Amino acid sequence: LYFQSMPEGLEELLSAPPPDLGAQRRHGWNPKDCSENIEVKEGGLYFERRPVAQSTDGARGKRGYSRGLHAWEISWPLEQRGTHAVVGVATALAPLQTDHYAALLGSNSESWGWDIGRGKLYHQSKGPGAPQYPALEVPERLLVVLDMEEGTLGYAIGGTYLGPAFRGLKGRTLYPAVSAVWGQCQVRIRYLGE
Amino acid sequence: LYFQSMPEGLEELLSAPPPDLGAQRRHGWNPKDCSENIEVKEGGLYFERRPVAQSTDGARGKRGYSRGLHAWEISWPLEQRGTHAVVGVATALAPLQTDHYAALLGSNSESWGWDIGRGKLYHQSKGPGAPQYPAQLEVPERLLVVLDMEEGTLGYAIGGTYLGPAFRGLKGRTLYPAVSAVWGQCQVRIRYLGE
Amino acid sequence: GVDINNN
Amino acid sequence: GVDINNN
Repeated sequence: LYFQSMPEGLEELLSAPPPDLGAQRRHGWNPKDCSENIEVKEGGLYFERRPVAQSTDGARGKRGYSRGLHAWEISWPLEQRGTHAVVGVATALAPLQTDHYAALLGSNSESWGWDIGRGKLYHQSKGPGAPQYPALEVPERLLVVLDMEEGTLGYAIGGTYLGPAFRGLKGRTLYPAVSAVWGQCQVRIRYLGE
Repeated sequence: LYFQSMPEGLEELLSAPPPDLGAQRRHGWNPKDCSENIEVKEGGLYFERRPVAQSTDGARGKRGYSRGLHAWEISWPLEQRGTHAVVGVATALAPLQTDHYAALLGSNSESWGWDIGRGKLYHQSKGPGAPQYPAQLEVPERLLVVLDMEEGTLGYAIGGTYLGPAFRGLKGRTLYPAVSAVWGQCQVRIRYLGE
Repeated sequence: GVDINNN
Repeated sequence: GVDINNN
């Protein structure tokens, strides 16, 4: 119902055997670049957000991408999402903590996020008038697809690529990112390439 | 704002110099498969709809596609569109005439069309609850029609921007280029690019 | 002397 | 007891 053609190279990335844990750690969550309320585990494979009231808490991947095709799986349990679970990318300067529950990722000019609970897209957005994407229940696993040749961020679920959610990203250096509100949530990142 | 990745092969098709007129005629409008109110011209390169009141009138291409990638440009002057100008594909059995002004292409189970005036998609649809595509944009004189029979999709590009599938689930069918028109003396050009 | 659709 | 977001 919503499928779109994939960017060149993505099929091959998805067909390859899963990456070893070492490769996953290298592009995984950065313990040196996350909310003080987040603990990065297993060398970057996942993080756990501590239970902290009235806080939204984000993490960036260790590596920022400015060219080529980049794709990673996010695994984010359904029962650990709460009011605001947002998946996307961030510049190195996006804020990773705020003192209330919100879609922190995508609330400023430094970040772009898909709210996986409500389906809305956030960039420089507090929520009102946020477009729906695709224009669907998001399962535990989603694929994040950052094409820095064309300057797009989009997503796939259940084998179906949904096309760009955000365009016009050319020239930036962008990091894997989420923002989370749920006490003791655990969010996994599995980088596939390139 | 609306661009999507293209199916494998489309870029190459679009990069190639335009096909010879013979190739265009072979995949162009079929004089043996069009409304009685339509005259196909130049061996299929374009057609002219005669002025006929309270009539909608369609044409199919000469060739039906069931596998591979197929793309063609439609050139349809803005001032010759009128109330209902629809571009898409049809089976060999879709009706090509009706006795009133309508989105004939897309009004049944045998055809799938984009209304290039209103931006709505029609399949088995009399008009209401027809979705907007892209999910309005001005459709210029030229648009690209993209039929990917490997993935079973019909989609469109305008101005160098591919907009992704409009219709999905088309695998197994044999589908012909098609339009439906209402405008007296409109001229609709088709330029098949491949494959 | 034509209609809305030039017919 | 925890709040709406398990905090």
